[PDB]
Amino acid sequence: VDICTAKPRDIPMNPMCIYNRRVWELSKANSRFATTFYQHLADSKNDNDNIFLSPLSISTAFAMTKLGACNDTLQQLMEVFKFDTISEKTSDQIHFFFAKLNCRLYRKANKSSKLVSANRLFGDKSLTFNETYQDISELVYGAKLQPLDFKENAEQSRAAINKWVSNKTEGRITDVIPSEAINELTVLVLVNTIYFKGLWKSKFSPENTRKELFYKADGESCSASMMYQEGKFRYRRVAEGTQVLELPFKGDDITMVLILPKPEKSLAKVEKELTPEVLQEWLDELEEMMLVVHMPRFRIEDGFSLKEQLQDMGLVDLFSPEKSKLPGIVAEGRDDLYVSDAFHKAFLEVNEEGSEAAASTAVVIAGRSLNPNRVTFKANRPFLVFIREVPLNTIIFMGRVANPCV
Amino acid sequence: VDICTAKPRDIPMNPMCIYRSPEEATNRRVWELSKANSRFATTFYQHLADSKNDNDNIFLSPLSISTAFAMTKLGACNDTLQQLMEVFKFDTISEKTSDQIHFFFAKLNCRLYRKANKSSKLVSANRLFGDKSLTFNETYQDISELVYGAKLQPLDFKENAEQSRAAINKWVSNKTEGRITDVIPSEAINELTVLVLVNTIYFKGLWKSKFSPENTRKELFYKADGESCSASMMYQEGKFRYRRVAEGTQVLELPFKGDDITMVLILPKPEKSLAKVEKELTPEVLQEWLDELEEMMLVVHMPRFRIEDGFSLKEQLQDMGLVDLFSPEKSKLPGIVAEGRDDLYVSDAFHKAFLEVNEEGSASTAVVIAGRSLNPNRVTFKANRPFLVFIREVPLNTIIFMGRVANPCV
Amino acid sequence: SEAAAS
Ligand SMILES: CC(=O)N[C@@H]1[C@@H](O)[C@H](O)[C@@H](CO)O[C@@H]1O
Ligand SMILES: CC(=O)N[C@@H]1[C@@H](O)[C@H](O)[C@@H](CO)O[C@@H]1O
Ligand SMILES: CC(=O)N[C@@H]1[C@@H](O)[C@H](O)[C@@H](CO)O[C@@H]1O
Ligand SMILES: CC(=O)N[C@@H]1[C@@H](O)[C@H](O)[C@@H](CO)O[C@@H]1O
Ligand SMILES: CC(=O)N[C@@H]1[C@@H](O)[C@H](O)[C@@H](CO)O[C@@H]1O
Ligand SMILES: CC(=O)N[C@@H]1[C@@H](O)[C@H](O)[C@@H](CO)O[C@H]1O
Ligand SMILES: CC(=O)N[C@@H]1[C@@H](O)[C@H](O)[C@@H](CO)O[C@H]1O
Repeated sequence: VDICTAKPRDIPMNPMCIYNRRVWELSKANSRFATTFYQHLADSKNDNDNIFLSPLSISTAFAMTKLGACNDTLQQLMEVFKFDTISEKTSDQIHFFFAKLNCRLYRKANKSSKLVSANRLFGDKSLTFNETYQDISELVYGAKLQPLDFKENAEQSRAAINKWVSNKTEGRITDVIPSEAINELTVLVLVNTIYFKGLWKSKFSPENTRKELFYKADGESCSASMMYQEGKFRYRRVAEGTQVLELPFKGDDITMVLILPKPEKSLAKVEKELTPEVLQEWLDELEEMMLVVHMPRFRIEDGFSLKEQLQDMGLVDLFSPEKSKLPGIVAEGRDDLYVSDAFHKAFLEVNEEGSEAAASTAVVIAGRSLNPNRVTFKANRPFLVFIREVPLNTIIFMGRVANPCV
Repeated sequence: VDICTAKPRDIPMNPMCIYRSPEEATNRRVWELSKANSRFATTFYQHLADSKNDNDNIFLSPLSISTAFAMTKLGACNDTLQQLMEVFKFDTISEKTSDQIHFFFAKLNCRLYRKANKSSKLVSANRLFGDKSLTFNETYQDISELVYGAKLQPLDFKENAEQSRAAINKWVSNKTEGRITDVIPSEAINELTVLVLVNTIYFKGLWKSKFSPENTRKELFYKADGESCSASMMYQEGKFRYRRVAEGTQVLELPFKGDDITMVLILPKPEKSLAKVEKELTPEVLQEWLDELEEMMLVVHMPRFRIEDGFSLKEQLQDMGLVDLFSPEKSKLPGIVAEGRDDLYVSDAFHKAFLEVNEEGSASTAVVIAGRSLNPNRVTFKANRPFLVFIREVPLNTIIFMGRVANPCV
Repeated sequence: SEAAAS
């Protein structure tokens, strides 16, 4: 069986609990989550810091988790990630469309650019995991269940996962999981990974690239490689002088969208009004135009916990050792599961040839909730970035590039 | 025998008369003639500006003018020949004979109108319009063509002066993409007219560093009469060769695509009047300045504008020492017309120039600079008051056009 | 810029 080909019947979805044109609605759903989550994540940061992440990655990991969710935990999930808006009736049908969307995203003949995904589960070597849950995850998400000794070797295990994530991200996403995040009590770790690399449909020439002092808000300046190029691009300066520039990759199915507010204007004002529709708006008012493009040759890495923002967004049960409800995962062994924490880590690199972005999400069951990590470095004059799949209307990566000095 | 690759021995000048002037990695001589033409430009520009009101815009092409009279000098003799040599500073090329200036001018011209695989357009066209009835000196005809590419088109000034006038006018128009029309005033040119010498220059280039139309905005421009007016201000930030000179005067160089040609702007501080700077603008001073420019990050404020100027060169030149050439009694141009008529003199000399500056040149573009944070203490250049403008061919150190923007308003 | 003269 190949979910990509099958109909919403050739798949014996047996979720314990419950609560085409649909695919689209799902993408809408994901985008809704994205902007919202971005905004929250935005607050937990300095307006002048870098921010990068794959919303899709997160939406995937938590969808995967939901296969074993139940009661409120299940409902909250559905709503928090807006799946509850997909014209359906069963929390179990959503998964079918997600599989489809993933099919269309990573399974194409053309392949002018590389866009792959890889999901995996890591359960304690001594527990018996419910078979249907195990089978569904491997079918709907290509997520096989790998055994790991959490009870006697939490560390070996963590290092294990981080490395598996490393292999799926060409070594770009390494330490997705913080140090003391996994312990003897850890029951399972759900993981998603996404990897991208596309060639600019119009590369930049290195000769045109020049160094240029970049001024850090509070501080001095650091060297920066600014690229230069002239050509036709779908562009548009909108309200308040904000610019929306679209950079297509070979094939045109995946583009990078830049958003920069007028000089002296603050980006924070834009972020508070960011929405799927708002974004769609700009995406429409774009027109082919001859413009000169100055853009830094850079790369940014970002990592963080998602529990905080997610709780604020509505996900409460799942993280509560008391209220969490994930019966469908473990059949016999150690139940009364809850998510200790959830981590994400993304990477973006841009140059003359094109762009390279990678990300990963890891949800941890019954582990230790490591205190929110952090790595600051205020910069200045940031701009928003987006790498989306146009046909599918999917925001694969998004973020705020603030420091071009890398 | 291509003159552009020819040795002086390959181009016999055999001029009617001769005069002996008294006392990097390019051509030593074209470098010198370049210095020459510039000494004339500044001196002549000073004179010209002094005779003009401070709120008047000014534009002309010293190169065109130097080229015209250099063409005339070919048949000049005695005191007319000297005065020409002296006035147009050619005599300032130590111990060089009046006829060498022409081989040099030949070399200078080759470099300037290279026509190579370039992006900016710089064209020149010289032509002699003589009366079909007259018989011009062969050598004069020959050399005028070999060194300046000027052809001798016969016209009927005796009978159809007016028809002949339109012919000239129409030709200049064509050579100047129609920007320069009725070069010649109806009044001039008549049956008595025997020769009309004409030199045209035409340049069009794109900014090597674009000004986004999207940023062009109205701003007040402050005239020299203490008043203000609304002008279109172009805006952009970037690296340009710049330099803050004496008494806060700001010098800026905006290059065109190709890098061979630039536009230099001289902007005095609001306190100081441009008239002061013009009176001090010495050839050696303008040299020092140009050589001192250094790459830098600055905010550029510069108005769009079109300038059309036209004037007689006669008076100005006379004041500068060119008299015989205009005297029916003192003129000496034996080398031009053959057989009698020897006492030919220049009845008049006119110059008409055009200038248009803006984004694009040739409403459709935009610029997007992502991830840029310039120094909050960066230097700015706001051209909202009169300033000087030059359009030079750097490698050759030649001033093709110069002028003054005393009022870009509308 | 577009300039011409004669
Ligand atoms: C007995 C057994 O192991 N089967 C159960 C079934 O009773 C239950 O209704 C279903 C949930 O829909 O999960 C399993 O299939
Ligand atoms: C509110 C609650 O926890 N009880 C119900 C339980 O009776 C029912 O069998 C199950 C099926 O989805 O849903 C809930 O778990
Ligand atoms: C093995 C176990 O714990 N029993 C239940 C039972 O309903 C069925 O086996 C499955 C179907 O969802 O869910 C759980 O596994
Ligand atoms: C100007 C010119 O063509 N040179 C000759 C000159 O050599 C010769 O001596 C003279 C008559 O003797 O006729 C010409 O002037
Ligand atoms: C003032 C004048 O006309 N006489 C001399 C003439 O005798 C001499 O041969 C010639 C040479 O350049 O110069 C002058 O023309
Ligand atoms: C055609 C004519 O009049 N002959 C003269 C000739 O005597 C003189 O040597 C030469 C040098 O310029 O110029 C010619 O015009
Ligand atoms: C390109 C253009 O429009 N300029 C024309 C040119 O095509 C024509 O060859 C010439 C007459 O020969 O007249 C110019 O004005």
